[PDB]
Amino acid sequence: PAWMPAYACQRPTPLTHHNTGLSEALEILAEAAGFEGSEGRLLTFCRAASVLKALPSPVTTLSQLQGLPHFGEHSSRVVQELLEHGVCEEVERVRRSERYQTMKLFTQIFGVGVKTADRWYREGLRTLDDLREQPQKLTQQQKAGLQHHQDLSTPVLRSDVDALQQVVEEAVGQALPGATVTLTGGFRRGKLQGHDVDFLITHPKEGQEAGLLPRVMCRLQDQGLILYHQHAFERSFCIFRLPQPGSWKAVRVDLVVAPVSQFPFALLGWTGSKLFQRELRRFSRKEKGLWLNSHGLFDPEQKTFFQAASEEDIFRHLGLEYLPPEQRNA
DNA sequence: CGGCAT
DNA sequence: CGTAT
DNA sequence: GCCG
Ligand SMILES: [Cl-]
Ligand SMILES: [Mg+2]
Ligand SMILES: [Mg+2]
Ligand code: NA
Repeated sequence: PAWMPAYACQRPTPLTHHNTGLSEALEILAEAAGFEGSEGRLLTFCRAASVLKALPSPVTTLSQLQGLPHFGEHSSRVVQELLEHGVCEEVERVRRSERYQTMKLFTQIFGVGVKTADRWYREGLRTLDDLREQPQKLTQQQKAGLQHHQDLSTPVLRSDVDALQQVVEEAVGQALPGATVTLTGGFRRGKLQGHDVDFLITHPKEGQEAGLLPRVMCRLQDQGLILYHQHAFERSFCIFRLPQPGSWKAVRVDLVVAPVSQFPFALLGWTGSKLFQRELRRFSRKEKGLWLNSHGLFDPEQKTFFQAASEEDIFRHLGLEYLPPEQRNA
């Protein structure tokens, strides 16, 4: 064989695709590689999983892997075992291991990453109750993640997104007339559920947005909508108290402010997927010699920033065919 | 051999 | 270290 | 783990 470019940003990856079983197995090995501190192996297994999501048809025979980027001996053997037996011994040993299950449990807590989870694992901790019994080990961010863990493990749905966008738009409009709110993240790519809601805030007049996020946060906090926040800043990783009929649930919400000159770059970065953006930035630097992030696209020879009005402008400047958000699900 | 996004 | 995609 |  199939047509397959080597970078995920060069090919469409739709929301609904084939080979979910094969990709899920490779993503288990990627996660486990991360848990052992091998970010390179994580990245290869993620890239190989992503290739399968971009294929036109189900992989049913090993020969369909011929020539595909990021498939070598190890990834091919995993697929071969799945095709020949319906299960991969390595994947089953990993996913049934105490180490994997505990690291997954701990790293899923807001405020805990691999290095913290591994330190706790090496100290003999295994359950969330173990962490509660030792609160001296916890940052304030981790305490919030642990307190609200049950709600934060519940998928966020589109009905939640619509309610949250309304309250964020109200606070933003009270904080700065003319400011706008754009849904980004997975929901902009067409996902039906998520672990959080991501919003990008700007104003059409450059500079007006300076100092906006503390004003938005204060207005949300005064409506009783904020369970946790990190506190001059431009990103806020919040836990909202989202009203529900007769009750409420905690929801993770990310808010990001950008000046309008940077909006297309911030929109592109925060729409994702994570792998899509890593691959796009790798492409930009390695193939074009340009440095990309959510603030801009920098030419380090001329020492200039590319002025973009749209995501389409950024793709075109990089020599890439434009992909809409729903084809960025790498 | 070292990179692997910013 | 953690967080965003 | 794969590849530039
Ligand atoms: Cl979905
Ligand atoms: Mg999200
Ligand atoms: Mg987010
Ligand atoms: Na975490």
